Amino acid sequence: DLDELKKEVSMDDHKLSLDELHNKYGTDLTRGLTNARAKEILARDGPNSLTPPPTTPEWIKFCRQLFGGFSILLWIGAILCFLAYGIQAATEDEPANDNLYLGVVLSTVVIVTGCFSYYQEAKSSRIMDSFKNMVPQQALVIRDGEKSTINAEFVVAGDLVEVKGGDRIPADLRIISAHGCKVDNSSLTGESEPQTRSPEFSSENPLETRNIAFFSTNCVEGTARGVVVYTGDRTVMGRIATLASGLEVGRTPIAIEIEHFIHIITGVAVFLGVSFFILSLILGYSWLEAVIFLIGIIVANVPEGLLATVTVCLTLTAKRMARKNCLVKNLEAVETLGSTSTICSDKTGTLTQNRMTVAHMWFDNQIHEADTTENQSGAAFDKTSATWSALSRIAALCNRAVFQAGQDNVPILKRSVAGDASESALLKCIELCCGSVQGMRDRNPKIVEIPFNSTNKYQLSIHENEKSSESRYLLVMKGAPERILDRCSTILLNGAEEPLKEDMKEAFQNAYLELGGLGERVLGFCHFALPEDKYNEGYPFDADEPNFPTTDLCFVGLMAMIDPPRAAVPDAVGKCRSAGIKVIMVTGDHPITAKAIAKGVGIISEGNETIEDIAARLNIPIGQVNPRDAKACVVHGSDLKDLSTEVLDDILHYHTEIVFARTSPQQKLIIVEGCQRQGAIVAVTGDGVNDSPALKKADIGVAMGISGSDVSKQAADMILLDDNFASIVTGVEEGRLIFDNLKKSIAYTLTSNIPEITPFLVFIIGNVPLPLGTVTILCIDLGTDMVPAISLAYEQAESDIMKRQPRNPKTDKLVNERLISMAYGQIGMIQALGGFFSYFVILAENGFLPMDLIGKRVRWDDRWISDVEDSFGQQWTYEQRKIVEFTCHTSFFISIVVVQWADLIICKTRRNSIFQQGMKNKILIFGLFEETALAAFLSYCPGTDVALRMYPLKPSWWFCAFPYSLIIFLYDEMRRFIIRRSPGGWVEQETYY
Amino acid sequence: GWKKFLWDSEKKEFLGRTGSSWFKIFLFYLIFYGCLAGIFIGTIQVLLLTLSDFEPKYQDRVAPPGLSHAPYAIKTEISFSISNPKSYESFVKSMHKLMDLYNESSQAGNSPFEDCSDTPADYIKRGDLDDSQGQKKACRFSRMWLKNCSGLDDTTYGYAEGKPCVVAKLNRIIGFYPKPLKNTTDLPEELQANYNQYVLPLRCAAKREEDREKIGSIEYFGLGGYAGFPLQYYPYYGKRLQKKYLQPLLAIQFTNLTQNMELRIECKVYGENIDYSEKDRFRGRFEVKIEVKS
Ligand SMILES: *[C@@H]1O[C@H](CO)[C@@H](O[C@@H]2O[C@H](CO)[C@@H](O[C@@H]3O[C@H](CO[C@H]4O[C@H](CO)[C@@H](O)[C@H](O)[C@@H]4O)[C@@H](O)[C@H](O[C@H]4O[C@H](CO)[C@@H](O)[C@H](O)[C@@H]4O[C@@H]4O[C@H](CO)[C@@H](O)[C@H](O)[C@H]4NC(C)=O)[C@@H]3O)[C@H](O)[C@H]2NC(C)=O)[C@H](O)[C@H]1NC(C)=O
Ligand SMILES: *[C@@H]1O[C@H](CO[C@@H]2O[C@@H](C)[C@@H](O)[C@@H](O)[C@@H]2O)[C@@H](O[C@@H]2O[C@H](CO)[C@@H](O[C@@H]3O[C@H](CO[C@H]4O[C@H](CO)[C@@H](O)[C@H](O)[C@@H]4O)[C@@H](O)[C@H](O[C@H]4O[C@H](CO)[C@@H](O)[C@H](O)[C@@H]4O)[C@@H]3O)[C@H](O)[C@H]2NC(C)=O)[C@H](O)[C@H]1NC(C)=O
Ligand SMILES: *[C@@H]1O[C@H](CO[C@@H]2O[C@@H](C)[C@@H](O)[C@@H](O)[C@@H]2O)[C@@H](O[C@@H]2O[C@H](CO)[C@@H](O[C@@H]3O[C@H](CO)[C@@H](O)[C@H](O[C@H]4O[C@H](CO)[C@@H](O)[C@H](O)[C@@H]4O)[C@@H]3O)[C@H](O)[C@H]2NC(C)=O)[C@H](O)[C@H]1NC(C)=O
Ligand SMILES: Nc1ncnc2c1ncn2[C@@H]1O[C@H](COP(=O)(O)OP(=O)(O)OP(=O)(O)O)[C@@H](O)[C@H]1O
Ligand SMILES: *[C@@H]1O[C@H](CO)[C@@H](O[C@@H]2O[C@H](CO)[C@@H](O)[C@H](O)[C@H]2NC(C)=O)[C@H](O)[C@H]1NC(C)=O
Ligand SMILES: CC(C)CCC[C@@H](C)[C@H]1CC[C@H]2[C@@H]3CC=C4C[C@@H](O)CC[C@]4(C)[C@H]3CC[C@]12C
Ligand SMILES: CC(C)CCC[C@@H](C)[C@H]1CC[C@H]2[C@@H]3CC=C4C[C@@H](O)CC[C@]4(C)[C@H]3CC[C@]12C
Ligand SMILES: CC(C)CCC[C@@H](C)[C@H]1CC[C@H]2[C@@H]3CC=C4C[C@@H](O)CC[C@]4(C)[C@H]3CC[C@]12C
Ligand SMILES: [K+]
Ligand SMILES: [K+]
Ligand SMILES: [K+]
Repeated sequence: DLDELKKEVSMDDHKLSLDELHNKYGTDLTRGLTNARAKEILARDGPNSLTPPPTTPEWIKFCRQLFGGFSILLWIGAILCFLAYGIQAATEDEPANDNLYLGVVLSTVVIVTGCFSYYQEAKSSRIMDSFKNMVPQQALVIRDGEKSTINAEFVVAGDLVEVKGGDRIPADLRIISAHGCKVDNSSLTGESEPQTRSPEFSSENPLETRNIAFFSTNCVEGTARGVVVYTGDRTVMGRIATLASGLEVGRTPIAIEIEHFIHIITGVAVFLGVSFFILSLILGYSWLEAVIFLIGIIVANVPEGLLATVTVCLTLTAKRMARKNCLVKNLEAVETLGSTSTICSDKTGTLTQNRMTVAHMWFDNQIHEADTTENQSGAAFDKTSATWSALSRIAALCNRAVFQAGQDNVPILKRSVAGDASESALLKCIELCCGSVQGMRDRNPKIVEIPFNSTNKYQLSIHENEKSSESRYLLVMKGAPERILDRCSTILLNGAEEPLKEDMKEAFQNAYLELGGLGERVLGFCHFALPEDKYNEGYPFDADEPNFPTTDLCFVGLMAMIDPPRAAVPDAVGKCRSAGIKVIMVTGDHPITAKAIAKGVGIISEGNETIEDIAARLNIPIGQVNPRDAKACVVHGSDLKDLSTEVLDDILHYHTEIVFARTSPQQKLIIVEGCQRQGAIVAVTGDGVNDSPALKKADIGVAMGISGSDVSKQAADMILLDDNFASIVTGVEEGRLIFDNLKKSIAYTLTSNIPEITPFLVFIIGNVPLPLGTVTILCIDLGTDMVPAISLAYEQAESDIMKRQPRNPKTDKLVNERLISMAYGQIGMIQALGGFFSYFVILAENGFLPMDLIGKRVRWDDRWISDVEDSFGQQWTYEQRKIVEFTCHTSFFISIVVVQWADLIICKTRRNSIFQQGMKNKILIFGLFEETALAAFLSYCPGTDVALRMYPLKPSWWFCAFPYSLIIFLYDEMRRFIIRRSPGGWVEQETYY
Repeated sequence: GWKKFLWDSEKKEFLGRTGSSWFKIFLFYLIFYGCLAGIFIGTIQVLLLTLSDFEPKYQDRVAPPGLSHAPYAIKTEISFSISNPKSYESFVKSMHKLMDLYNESSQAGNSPFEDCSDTPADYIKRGDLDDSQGQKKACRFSRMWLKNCSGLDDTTYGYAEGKPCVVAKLNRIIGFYPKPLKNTTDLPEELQANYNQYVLPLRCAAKREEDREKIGSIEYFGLGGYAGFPLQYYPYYGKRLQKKYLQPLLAIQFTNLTQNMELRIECKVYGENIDYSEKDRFRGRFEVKIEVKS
């Protein structure tokens, strides 16, 4: 993959002839290649598909998951276990096999964690591969003189390939014959400009000539033929894809957060380890003892169960989102929504309901209102002028929608119509006050039609005229009122015709602004009678060249339609403004209407004003006012087509309420790329392929689900199933909610680390019998604490989350020093003291007073001293004192659970009190009950002294940790109180997580 | 980063805070930890109060007494050369440490020692476990009772010519009365002869059936010449109520020991309140691996 040969500017053989290219590829211009030759080349050059580059093999990524942070520590633990076993096997006879078992188990834990994480990512990958749901396609190749549609991967260099408006160019071709063919080079030129492909050559630059079709583009209109010059990774899109794909995606915020704490945890782990190992040999400890130490310290510091807890937590919230109509493709997108501060949404189908009914109509310099009520209980619109008849003919003819078969029973408004909502609303209005449209349509046969174009912005067609005395041709066209206004010279007034003097042009501008201010969408309709002398009844007007006069048409009148808004839309806009999310109305609707919809939805807050509004309120020119006195602004699409980068940066940097109208969804991407540049997370809402480059580069791409296409949804990160806008807010809220719970659970899990670390430290400084073994630790972090930490996710909100500003990534984190000061500094200390208390109590009741325990370790561990004098003078054998030490481990573990009760209760809420929030979380209650039942089972079950080394406890011991637990509860309760009374004080900037 | 987060000169910050932040945090932690320490100390003082000084509340983990010996074996093995003197020094040193506590000079006067029956006798109760009567009195145990293993004649105790000794001892338990097996038709073979009720018998043998032949003459020395412990040295009233108390001892000479070969000798005591354990190899019995390689 030579990058320099790929960095060079593309070269080609375009400047050639049709004869010079077939020889180069061995083909026929009228017969193409032969099947045998085609297969010979298919085997010579390879398939026409992106050759698999550095891909991750199944075993490679599985082996990768086996080596990562916690697994390396557990690996060194297994290694240490086998080292201690080897030492025992070579130094002593009858070596117990406890260490070999512990090592095999650690290795199993490492292998299984892997398996689980891999299974989850595989599940997501499968649901990710299941998105292409309609039907694939192929290319049209001509071999041996016959047309065949074969798998695109089977296309080779030299055969003949035919394309048709709507199909994708399967490879790089050399056009040989075209028929009004146009391509959309949006992938190389960055513009939605319909470039025409002609067989002739026109520019020295291959990207500018027309005799070459390029992979990754589509033929918008027309048909063409061509020879295949490039296929596979060699096509244009091939050099774009193979070298730009190598580019890494990145590391989502939650990943960076998980790394930051693995770094801190490892810091304290190595600090305690290397130091106590040097200390062990500075005090005369042998090698088989120091190895056991090292192991115990590594296990004590590492939270063997955290990461899996996080992975579960996140899976639970993903199921909740799949239940609230918002589906998330990538697990981490769950949090990206909360950290969002800029949204680029659309108006049709999100803020509005998309159901739609015609509302107002313009004709004979007079605004007319139509009945827009379900049961049709209102006022008619004076159906007595000829203008209205002509309007009915224009709308009823220049429309492709038709009622769905079998609706002869339902009413005219509630029936199903197959088509767009505009053509449907027009069809319903015509069928309402003009009778059966099916006969109105068969009464005028459509000869030639040119459908709506995103570029032409108009729909035209020439039908026959039902006139029995006028055997001429009728032409009708509808479209944007400005474009249609620019294409006329006469006005049908009360039936007769008149010129288009500026008087009616201004009346049309005021009428357009009137219907726009009403929040309605307006369309213009015009028609013209083609002279039968220049276009006889036999002449066929093929849709190829200018066969119809685009200008000099007869404008009849405007037609609006009331798509209404949604229930939560005003509330959603208010919620966004309250949080601080900059909303930007990007809509293909009209600014004249956009200003009305803006005032109606909230984008333009009641009080803000635009420069034109100020110039109108002060009846002065617009060039005099200062742009700083205008809070909002309406940016037109054409002025967007002619705008530089820095200008856009300043536009987004100086305005709080921007609205983009007459915008082609291409420009959208430009606005998105301008929003990310300033330093804010960006989300986007799309429906088609023009949004693909915008959803991919946005921090989070929200694609519609019902109306969206496979491409748009498969390329986005979050999919909506109801196409509503409130779902975006719900997604952000859930992203915050699952964050505060992670903080609580982390503090929980961490707090119990101190009571596990302190026994070992006192074991080395004070020389007392080991208080907490390693198996007991693993039984604490992997057992009793898992369920409570999992339950901490089901906690509801405390205050209003949808009201605070987004968290800063460079300053606010997930694990700061405040939490360390709480878990490692205060709560954990009390828990450790309680454990030591129960310890000393157990030893004092059996005969070993606290004064005689300091210094006994050397003999307490001596396996050959069968006479250890206690505080009373009794002689204790080795196994008897070991049994007592194990019972002390059991009681220490139970003390840990007792203090964990109050820790889980003080961790339930971070600020609020328990008597306010409430114990409505059933999972937490179940966690406490199970946490206690497990400890009792592990101690009282017979045969637990052979497996886990845990002896039964006497009913009076179980009450040695209770005072510490209640004290922890009271301390945290008073803590969460000064914060509420003193906002911004010491307790807040010191202990408020 | 590296340098700034360590010391900046504009905000006069060290590690991140100023002198007043570091001071507020240090003062808070000092008060917090001080309260923690005071509470732990109070909860430990109440613990010093809740127990009795003359008796352990729980005595179930030490019900079946153990059986220890005088030599200190690393792996319950006694291996030494009859030529190299620096081979059995670790044994004699221990043996001596144990017997050095039965010196007659230590046992002198009426207080607190009392002369007891030179022949095994019955129990002796010096009252209850109280402080009413002063320090109780314990019976005297003379060194000389052990005849050939006393370190008074042959300091080495035997190890010098291939005839080592092994001083066995019963683990001291408060209020424990040793009870021997009765004369009924059911009794081990060995125990039949010399059934002094007042003596707790101790008898050693070979772990395996083969080793029998390779083990010679087990000669036991004790109070009255019997191979046991006299019941008169019980019970034990505890350190607080009976300081300067001596527990009986039993010497065992393994005469006629085969040379250059590992011999497994298991010693065992017999009695009612005596029970062995398959897990603890020192509960009532004990094992020794003697090998006099010369
Ligand atoms: C257990 O521990 C004891 C030590 O406490 C240990 O050995 C006993 O040690 C003492 C003193 O060392 C022995 O007592 C006497 O030993 C005399 C030996 O000294 C003579 O020889 C040396 C040099 O060879 C001279 O310097 C010295 O001047 C002496 O001449 C011995 O002479 C004593 O008298 C015995 O012998 C005379 C005849 O010579 C006899 O008339 C006495 O009646 C007496 O008994 C007889 O001994 C012989 C010896 O084999 C015996 O065959 C005969 O049957 C005896 N006659 C009887 C019984 O009527 C006096 O013995 C003492 O004997 C040592 N052993 C014993 C068993 O008493 C033991 O070895 C340790 N035992 C074990 C199993 O570990
Ligand atoms: C309990 O009794 C122990 C033995 O008591 C002896 O016998 C009893 C029956 C009485 O007669 C009593 O009066 C006896 O003392 C007693 O231990 C003994 O303590 C003394 C004093 O330290 C030791 O004497 C010293 O001996 C060494 C060499 O010892 C060799 O033999 C022993 C084994 O016996 C080995 O362990 C050694 O390594 C040696 O191989 C002499 O070098 C040393 O010299 C000192 O004295 C001379 C004058 O004699 C001076 O010129 C020097 O400068 C030195 O100051 C002593 O002679 C005796 O060895 C030791 N016996 C044993 C068996 O260890 C013990 O202390 C008593 N304990 C209590 C609590 O009462
Ligand atoms: C503990 O127990 C033993 C054995 O007791 C015996 O067995 C028990 C299981 C139970 O059934 C007892 O009732 C039963 O006696 C005691 O030792 C035994 O003592 C007797 C009496 O001396 C011995 O019997 C003797 O056997 C000799 C040959 O083996 C024989 O020659 C003896 O003759 C004597 O008695 C006859 C009358 O029968 C008389 O004419 C003679 O002149 C002479 O006195 C006598 O029959 C047993 O052998 C002894 N058993 C053993 C194993 O040695 C033992 O004394 C007792 N200890 C205590 C402290 O009570
Ligand atoms: N099917 C249609 N046939 C004819 N005219 C249409 C049709 N759909 C939309 N129009 C008109 O052309 C304009 C361009 O539509 P476009 O899809 O770009 O945006 P939009 O429907 O207004 O929605 P959005 O808010 O998502 O941009 C519409 O505002 C409407 O005036
Ligand atoms: C001590 O053991 C020895 C054997 O090591 C016994 O003496 C042997 O007796 C046999 C006859 O049974 C003779 O053939 C050997 O020559 C003897 N060997 C020696 C070294 O004497 C001896 O009887 C045993 N003595 C005791 C008291 O057990
Ligand atoms: C075994 C005993 C004697 C060790 C006692 C160690 C104590 C004093 C240590 C353990 C953890 C430490 C605290 C942990 C976290 C922080 C937050 C940081 O931003 C400033 C330091 C500060 C405030 C530390 C101060 C000293 C501290 C409380
Ligand atoms: C409100 C606060 C200060 C009250 C704290 C009370 C403390 C001092 C109480 C609560 C529980 C008590 C201990 C609980 C259990 C045992 C075991 C029993 O076999 C003897 C008493 C003993 C050893 C108690 C001693 C005193 C103790 C620690
Ligand atoms: C509410 C909290 C902070 C109060 C804690 C009070 C602490 C500091 C008090 C409670 C009990 C007190 C101890 C209890 C017993 C003794 C033994 C006595 O012979 C001297 C005083 C001494 C050594 C006390 C020292 C101070 C002490 C530990
Ligand atoms: K841990
Ligand atoms: K994206
Ligand atoms: K933990």
